Amino acid sequence: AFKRHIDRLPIIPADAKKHNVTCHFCIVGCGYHAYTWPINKQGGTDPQNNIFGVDLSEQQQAESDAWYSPSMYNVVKQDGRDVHVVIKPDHECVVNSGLGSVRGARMAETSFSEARNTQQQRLTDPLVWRYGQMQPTSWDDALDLVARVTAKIVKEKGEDALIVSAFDHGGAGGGYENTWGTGKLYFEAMKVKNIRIHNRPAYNSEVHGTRDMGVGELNNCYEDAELADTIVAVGTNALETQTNYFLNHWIPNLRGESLGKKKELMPEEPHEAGRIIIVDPRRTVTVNACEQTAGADNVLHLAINSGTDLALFNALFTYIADKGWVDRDFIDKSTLREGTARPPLYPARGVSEANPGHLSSFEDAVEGCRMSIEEAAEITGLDAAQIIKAAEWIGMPKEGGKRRRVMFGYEKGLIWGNDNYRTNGALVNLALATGNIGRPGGGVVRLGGHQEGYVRPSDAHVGRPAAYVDQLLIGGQGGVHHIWGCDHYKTTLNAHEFKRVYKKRTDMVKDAMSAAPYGDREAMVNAIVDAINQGGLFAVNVDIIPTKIGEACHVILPAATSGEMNLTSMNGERRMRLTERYMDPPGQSMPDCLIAARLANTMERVLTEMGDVGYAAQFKGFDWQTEEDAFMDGYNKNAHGGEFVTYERLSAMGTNGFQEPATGFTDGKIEGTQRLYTDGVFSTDDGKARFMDAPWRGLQAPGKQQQKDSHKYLINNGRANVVWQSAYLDQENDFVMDRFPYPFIEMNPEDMAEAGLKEGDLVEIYNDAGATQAMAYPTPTARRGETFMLFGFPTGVQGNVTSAGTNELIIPNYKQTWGNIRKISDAPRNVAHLSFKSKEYQ
Amino acid sequence: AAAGVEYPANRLANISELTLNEPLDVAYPDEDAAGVLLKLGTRVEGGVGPDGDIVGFSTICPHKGCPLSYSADNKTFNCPCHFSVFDPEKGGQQVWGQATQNLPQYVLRVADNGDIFAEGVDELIYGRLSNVL
Ligand SMILES: Nc1nc2c(c(=O)[nH]1)N[C@H]1C(S)=C(S)[C@@H](COP(=O)(O)OP(=O)(O)OC[C@H]3O[C@@H](n4cnc5c(=O)[nH]c(N)nc54)[C@H](O)[C@@H]3O)O[C@H]1N2
Ligand SMILES: Nc1nc2c(c(=O)[nH]1)N[C@H]1C(S)=C(S)[C@@H](COP(=O)(O)OP(=O)(O)OC[C@H]3O[C@@H](n4cnc5c(=O)[nH]c(N)nc54)[C@H](O)[C@@H]3O)O[C@H]1N2
Ligand code: F3S
Ligand code: FES
Ligand SMILES: [Mo+4]
Ligand SMILES: [O]
Repeated sequence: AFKRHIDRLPIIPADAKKHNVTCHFCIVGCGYHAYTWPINKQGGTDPQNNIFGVDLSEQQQAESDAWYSPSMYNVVKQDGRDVHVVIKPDHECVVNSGLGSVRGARMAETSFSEARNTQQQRLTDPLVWRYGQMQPTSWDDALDLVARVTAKIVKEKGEDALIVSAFDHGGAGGGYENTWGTGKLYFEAMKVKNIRIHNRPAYNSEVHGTRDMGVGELNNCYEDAELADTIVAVGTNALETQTNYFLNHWIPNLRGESLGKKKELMPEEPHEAGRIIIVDPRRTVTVNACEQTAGADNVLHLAINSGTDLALFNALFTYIADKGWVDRDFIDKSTLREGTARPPLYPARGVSEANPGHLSSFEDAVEGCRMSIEEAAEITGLDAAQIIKAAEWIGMPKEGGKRRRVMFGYEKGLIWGNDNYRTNGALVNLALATGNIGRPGGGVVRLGGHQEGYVRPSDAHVGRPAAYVDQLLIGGQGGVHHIWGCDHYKTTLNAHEFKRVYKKRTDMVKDAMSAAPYGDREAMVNAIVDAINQGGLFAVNVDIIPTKIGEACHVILPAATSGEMNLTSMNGERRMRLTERYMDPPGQSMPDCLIAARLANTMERVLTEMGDVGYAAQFKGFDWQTEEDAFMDGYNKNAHGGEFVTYERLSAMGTNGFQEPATGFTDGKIEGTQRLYTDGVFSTDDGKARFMDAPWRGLQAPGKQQQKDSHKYLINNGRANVVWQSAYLDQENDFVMDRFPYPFIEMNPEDMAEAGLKEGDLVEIYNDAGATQAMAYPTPTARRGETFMLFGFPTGVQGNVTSAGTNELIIPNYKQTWGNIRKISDAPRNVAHLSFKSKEYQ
Repeated sequence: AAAGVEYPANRLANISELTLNEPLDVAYPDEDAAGVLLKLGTRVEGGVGPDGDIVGFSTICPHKGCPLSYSADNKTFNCPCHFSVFDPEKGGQQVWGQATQNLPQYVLRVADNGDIFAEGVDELIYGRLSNVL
C-alpha cells in the first residue's frame, strides 16, 4: 500500500491568509478554505500560535476542525513567492459541514509544486509540432500560428470547417468566466455550428425532456433530501459520485436524524425516517450504505435489466394514476390541460428527430404511457410485488390522507441510458403527478456531474438536432479542431474508431509540418492548409496536462485552473460561490477565458492583415486582462439577477454563497432563491408544465439490440469513488494509481471461474465497436452476465467498446454496452500488492 | 533541531499474548493514539514474527477519526461513519473509503524474548499534526 511517510505537517499560523475555495471537482461543491503563509514561517502548538486557537500538543477528538491530512498540505507559488498552503474543508459550510471526499481532500497535493515536486506533468509553455517533435515556444508565436491556419481555413471553406470541442461545465476546467470567454469567441464573434461538449458529441442538452416539459433540472435544494418521505434515486451511485450530498443530507434522513426538523417545518402531517428506492441494475456501495443506515426494510433496490427504466416508470405512473394517488389540485392549476394529437409516426417515432416524445396533458400521458405491472415485470426483470411496493412508496398518502413527499434524483444511469428523452420525461411524469416539484421534501432533479457555470451567447445557430461532431471527424470532414478541457481519447463513445481516424488525419498534418520550413511562416501555413485540403486535420489543444488526444495535436496551449485564478460556479442546488485565487498558474499558463480573449485578439489582427476587416471586427470585445473582466462581461450582464453579483459581494458571502437566481442585494447580502417553481409557474410560454406521452419502444439507439444479442456480457460502466474523471491529475497521484494501476472490471466470481480468470488478470473486452483492457476484480454482488468497468481511464479506456449509437438528439448511450471478454495476461506483478476485497462496509 | 520525528521504541506486547485473528488493543506512539496488534496467519506486508504475520495499525479512521471495527470474517477494518474499508493483509490499503491515506501502519520489531516493539508509523495519525506530540 502506498504510504507517504510524512510524520508531521507545518502548523497553520494564526496570521495565515484565508481564501474561500469551492471544491475543484464534483457537483456537490463542498466548501473549503485555503490558508497560505510564508515559506520561512510556521505556527506553533500553543493556542495563540495557530489558526485554530487550540492546543495542538494534544490528540484531537473525532471530527475535529483542528487537523488536516498530508493530502491537504503543499507548498505553492503565490505572487512569485513560495508559500505553505493548506486546503481544508469548511466546518461552517452548510453543503458539507466540514466533510471532504477522497477527491476534494487531495486538492493541495494535486496542486502544482516545484518545491515539493507535485504535478510536474503540468503544462508550462505553448508547444508546437516542428522539427520532428513538440517544441516549446512563446504565446505570440503559438497564437499567431493557430490564428493564421484557423483564419485561412474559415475564409476558404467557411466557419463549418472549424470544429470545436469544449467544456460547458463549472468548477475547475469550466465556470462562468471560462464558458463565457469560449462562448463569446465561437458564438458571438463566430457562428460555429460544428461544436461539441466535453461529455457528448453534439451541442445539445443532456435533459431536453425535462426542459421541454418546463421543469429546469436543478429545481430543489439539498435540504429537500433531508425532508422527503421517500428518496427515489435513479441511475446514481451517490455515495461514490455525489458523496457529501449523500453523506451530509441523505444519510440524516435515512437515519431519522432529520425527524425533528421535519416535524418543525411540516407539523401538520406524519413523518418517519426516510425510505429510498434505488433504480440501478447494479448493487453498489450506495445500496449497501443505505441498508446499513436505514435497515433493509426501508431500502428498495430495483435491480432492473439494463436500459429498462422507461418501462418501470411508465408502469409506476400508470398504477399511481389508476389509484388516484396524484395531486389533483397541482395537476389542474399548474399543468397543461389542452387536448393534443399524437404525431403520425407515434408510438415508434416522434413528430421529428427534434422531438422524440409527445408533450401532453396528464390524462393523455397516462393513456399513452400505459403499461401493466405484469408487462413491466417482464421487461425490467423485476417482481410484480417490487413494482407495486415502489408505487406505494412514491404515491400512497400518509396517515390522515396527506400527500407523500418524494425527492426524485437521477444521473447518468438515466441520462446515458436507454431512450434519454422518453425516460427523462417518464420520470418527470411521476414528480408532476405527485406534486413533488417546488415544495419542501420534493424535486425531480439531476444529481449532477461537475459543478455548473454556463453563460454563453445564443446557440440558436447550432440547430436541434445539432451536428454529430465525432461522425464528421471520423468521416473525414472539418479542417481545424480546437479542443478545450476534454480528452475524447479517454472519454468519447466509439473511442477506438475515433482514435484510429484521428491519428491518421492529424498525422497527415504532422508529416507536412515536419517537411516544411517553420521560420518561413507563410510556407508552414500553406503546407498545413494543403494537408487539410487532402483530408488532414490541424488540431489545437488547450489543457493543463499532456493529454491523450494531445498526443495527436499540433499546438498545445497551457491553461491555468481553479485556484490559480478566481472562478465562479454553482452546485446542484444552484449555490453560487467564488473560489478566490490562492496561487499562481504554472509557468506561462493562462486562464481559459484569457486564452480565448488572446486568440480573439490574434484573429482580429490576422484577419485585418489578410484584408478582411469586416470579419476581423467581429472579434472585438475581448480586452480582458483578468478573469474578473470575463465575469463582468458574461455573468454580470447576461445571467438572471446578474446585476446583483460581483466578486466583492460573493467573497463576503463566503463558502455558503447564495442560491441562484439572485433577486436582490440588501445589507451586504445577495438574496437568492431556495427552490424553483414554488408558485407553480413553469418555464414554458403559458407557465404550465407538460406531461410526456412516452411509450416504451425497446432499446432505441441503433445497433444496441443486436450488440446485446450477439455478445456475452453487459459492460456497464461509470465511476469509482477514488478516481476523478479521466485521471488527468490522478495519474500523477500515487495514492490513486497504487490502488488501481489498471481500470477494474467488476465481475461475478462464478463468471470469472467460467471464463478461467483470477483476480488481477488483465482481460480484453471486445465487440463490434472495438477492444480495450481491464483488470478483473471479483465482485460477489455482481449479477451473473453483468460486469462494470471503470470509465475514462488511461490504462484501459472503456469507451473503446461503446458503439456510435445515440438517441435522436445525439445523446450518447454509453450505459447500454455488451461485449466479450478474454484473457490477455495472467495477473501482472504490478497488481500483486492490491486488495481485491469487497468494497462494501461490513 | 532534528530534521525528522523522533519515534520512541515502545514495547507493546509479547508474541505469546496474541491469538490468531483477534486484535489486541495497544497505543502508539503514546497512550492517546489507539491501535491494535493483529496476527493474521499468513505472511503480509509489514508483518513480523516467525510467520511474518503480525501487524500493527492505528485504528482511528484517517478521514474523520471514528474508531474502526474489525471484521474477523473478511479480515478488514470498517468505519461505521462513512463506510470506509481497510485491508490489514495489504498494508492497510483502503479497499473503499473517504480517507486520502491508507491505514497508518507500525514499524514493528520482535526481540529475542518475543517482545514486540513499535518504532515508527508510515502515515500521519488522525488528529495530530505530528505523530510524536
Ligand atoms: N463510457 C462512458 N464514457 C463517458 C461517461 C460514462 O458514463 N461512460 N461519462 C461522460 C461524462 S458524464 C463526462 S463528464 C465525460 C468526461 O470526459 P472529459 O471531459 O473528456 O474528461 P475529463 O477527465 O473531465 O477531462 C478534463 C480535461 O480538462 C483538463 N483540464 C482540467 N482543468 C482544466 C482547466 O482549468 N482548463 C483546461 N483548458 N483544461 C483543464 C484535464 O487535464 C483533462 O484533459 O466522459 C463521458 N464519457
Ligand atoms: N468519484 C467521482 N465522482 C464523480 C465523478 C468522478 O469522476 N469521480 N464524476 C462526476 C460526473 S462528471 C458525473 S456525470 C457524475 C456521475 O454520477 P453517476 O451517474 O452517479 O455515476 P455513474 O458511475 O456514471 O453511473 C451511476 C450508476 O448508473 C448505473 N446504471 C447503468 N446502466 C443503467 C441503466 O440502464 N439504468 C439505471 N437506472 N442505472 C444504470 C450504474 O450501475 C451506476 O451505478 O458523477 C460525478 N462525480
Ligand atoms: S469534496 Fe469535492 S469531489 Fe464532490 S463530494 Fe465534495 S465537491
Ligand atoms: S470517519 Fe471513517 S469513513 Fe469518514
Ligand atoms: Mo459528467
Ligand atoms: O457531466
